[PDB]
Amino acid sequence: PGDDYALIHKNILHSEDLLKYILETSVYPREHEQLKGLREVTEKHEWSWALVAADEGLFLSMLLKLMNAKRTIEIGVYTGYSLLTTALALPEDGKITAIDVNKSYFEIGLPFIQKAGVEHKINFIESEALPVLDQMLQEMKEEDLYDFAFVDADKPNYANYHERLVKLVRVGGAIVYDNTLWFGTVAFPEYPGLHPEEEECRVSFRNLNKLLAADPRVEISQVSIGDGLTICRRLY
Amino acid sequence: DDYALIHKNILHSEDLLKYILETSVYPREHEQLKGLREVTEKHEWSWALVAADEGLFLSMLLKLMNAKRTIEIGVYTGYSLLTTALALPEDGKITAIDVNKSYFEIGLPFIQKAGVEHKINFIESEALPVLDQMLQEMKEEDLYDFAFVDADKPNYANYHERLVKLVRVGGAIVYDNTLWFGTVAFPEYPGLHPEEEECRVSFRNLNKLLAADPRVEISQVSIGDGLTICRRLY
Ligand SMILES: Nc1ncnc2c1ncn2[C@@H]1O[C@H](CSCC[C@H](N)C(=O)O)[C@@H](O)[C@H]1O
Ligand SMILES: Nc1ncnc2c1ncn2[C@@H]1O[C@H](CSCC[C@H](N)C(=O)O)[C@@H](O)[C@H]1O
Ligand SMILES: O=Cc1ccc(O)c(O)c1
Ligand SMILES: [Mg+2]
Ligand SMILES: [Mg+2]
Repeated sequence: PGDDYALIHKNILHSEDLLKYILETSVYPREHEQLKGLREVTEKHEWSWALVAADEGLFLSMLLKLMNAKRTIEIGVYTGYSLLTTALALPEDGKITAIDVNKSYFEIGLPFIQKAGVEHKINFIESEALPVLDQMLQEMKEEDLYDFAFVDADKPNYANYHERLVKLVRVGGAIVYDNTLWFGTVAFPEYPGLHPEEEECRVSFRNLNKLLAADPRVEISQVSIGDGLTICRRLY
Repeated sequence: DDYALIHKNILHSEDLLKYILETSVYPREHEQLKGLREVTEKHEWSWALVAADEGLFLSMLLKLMNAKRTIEIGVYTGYSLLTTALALPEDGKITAIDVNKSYFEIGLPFIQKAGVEHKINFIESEALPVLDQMLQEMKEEDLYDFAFVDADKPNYANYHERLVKLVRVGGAIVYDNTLWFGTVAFPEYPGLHPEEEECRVSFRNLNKLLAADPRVEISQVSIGDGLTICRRLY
């Protein structure tokens, strides 16, 4: 027991005009027609602010092709914007493992994924990600390690996902954690006016960011795009 | 000191940027990069220095694409160049171009102490004639994997025409300062230095050009002063 959240309308850029400039100039003209349709129906959804930023989407797509990723895993699908972004970026024989507790969210965006003709690349698993990742390491052979991992699910579990993913991602592969700036609230020891769960995610991200910055197993780079993201490259 | 944008940033608070640098940048910054950054921040043109969080991002992009052969346009004291040389493998080679060697020799002691001076071939010249003669001598086997453009902003579109033939297919061209301190979001911006206003107009034109260029895919990233990654399609 015991719209409720304060971090929906706050962004990390100085100006609403600047963010709208990037979207109107650099994103929307380059957005796939099915990504546009998926984003538009998601914007009407009850959890629409969890939708990944559209400029962050194009950045993830650029990362995937520049590193020639072929096998990826996504944790946190929602309506599937970043998933469809990933699928459109990979080669036609690319494969994605998509994990989410709620497949009903996934089926909101699946028609757009189907019309985009990339559903065949996606293996959706309806479950909590942690048992799926633990079952993977039992069956994970080094020849089939993932090239790329996008983490965008339950925020407080990121550090737990990290311990599994640096063994499920190949050496030199990338793990991308979304929301590592958490609307800017991570820059302060305390932040008043937060919903209890928004406060836990703030504390969890402040701990995760120090963890990733000290983890010798990876090289990192925190990027102030969207709600922030941290790119991790496995060293060993 | 007569420029109106030196104290502007694109993030909403100085505290957020400071948090990123102290949490996720400085503990990962090479000792010679910190030394080069600290002596550059007292130079008279210190606001041209690339942001440290952006440098760590360029290094991540180089390693993820396994770049071997890159070119840098706009060296200054060599923070991005040293960042690039430290990211490339031992046999990596960089072509670094800058009209001013006086700036490069400030960072050269740090580059040598890092042990990566052998990767760098510095050319003191205007970049445009260097690129044009490269088009005359280049063989397809010698194409660059990665290009970082950070020099005179009004010439970015001219550099683009050369670079989409000098970087390999699937290679990356990254343009710095494409958000230009937030000024590009506005058709008119008051009180800018004449050179600052020239770059706002030039960047507003460059951003629409790149976004409509079928030769490349793009991603404009709101890091530092904004950068645009370009991936060559053909
Ligand atoms: N423990 C868990 N395991 C797997 N998924 C979870 C989870 N807890 C929450 N999630 C899911 O993570 C998602 C976060 S929203 C993710 C946004 C999406 N990647 C996009 O591109 O827009 C939600 O759909 C939620 O259902
Ligand atoms: N036409 C031109 N051709 C080549 N270099 C030029 C140029 N016009 C200006 N430059 C150089 O481009 C540099 C831009 S400052 C670049 C910053 C640097 N990349 C860093 O990491 O900090 C200046 O040093 C300037 O000397
Ligand atoms: O659940 C709230 C939420 C808000 C923003 C996000 O980016 C996200 O992944 C989740
Ligand atoms: Mg997210
Ligand atoms: Mg610059």
